[PDB]
Amino acid sequence: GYMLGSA
Amino acid sequence: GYMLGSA
Amino acid sequence: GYMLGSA
Amino acid sequence: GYMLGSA
Amino acid sequence: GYMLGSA
Amino acid sequence: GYMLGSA
Amino acid sequence: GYMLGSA
Amino acid sequence: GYMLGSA
Repeated sequence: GYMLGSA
Repeated sequence: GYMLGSA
Repeated sequence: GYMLGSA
Repeated sequence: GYMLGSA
Repeated sequence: GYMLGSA
Repeated sequence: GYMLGSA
Repeated sequence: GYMLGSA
Repeated sequence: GYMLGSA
């Protein structure tokens, strides 16, 4: 599984 | 922001 | 499954 | 924002 | 699936 | 804005 | 801005 | 899967 993103 | 998670 | 989007 | 989730 | 757009 | 989502 | 996510 | 865009 994975989690990605911008903040 | 933008996010994507999957599992 | 997945969840994605903008905030 | 925009969102899409699926499972 | 997908989500796209402008904001 | 403009949006399109599909699943 | 513009965004596209898919999974 | 992927997420892309501008901010």
